[PDB]
Amino acid sequence: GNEPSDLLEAEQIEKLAKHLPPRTIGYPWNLAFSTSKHGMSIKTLYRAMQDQDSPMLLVIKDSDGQIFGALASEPFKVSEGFYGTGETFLFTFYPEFEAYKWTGDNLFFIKGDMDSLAFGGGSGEFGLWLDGDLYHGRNHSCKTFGNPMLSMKEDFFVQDIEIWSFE
Repeated sequence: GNEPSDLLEAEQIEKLAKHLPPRTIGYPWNLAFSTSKHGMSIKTLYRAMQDQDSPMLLVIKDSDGQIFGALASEPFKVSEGFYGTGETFLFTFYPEFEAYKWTGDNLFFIKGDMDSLAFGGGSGEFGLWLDGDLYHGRNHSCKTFGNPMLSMKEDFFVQDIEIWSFE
């Protein structure tokens, strides 16, 4: 619903808001899914994405308290191959806020299966990856977004996730 974040501070919201797609102008943030409210199975996440028509802002707070994530061009789904468009981007607040937009290098934006959700593929590590219990994650530099590692180390553990929609 239209409700506060439990993860993001006011100034963090404002930095994210400045990067949201023009198509979201005029829409309030809606909490579409949170691990706190809804649980940690990826199947629950995919269920929450059914029947939605909005880009989705995935916000991860890791066990070190760091915040990073992705703006996905469409609702998360299970896919045979990659999906999404160059509206998709990665972001981090560590060591300071920065959004990593599509670089034009490749089209491997988002990939979903029952065991994982990932961003920025094509060769080597994904830019951002989460397991099917929304608990173990990985992140790495990738060509799709031209990001460095988002968090402190390659592996992270999720403390909380929120997904925000805008329709």
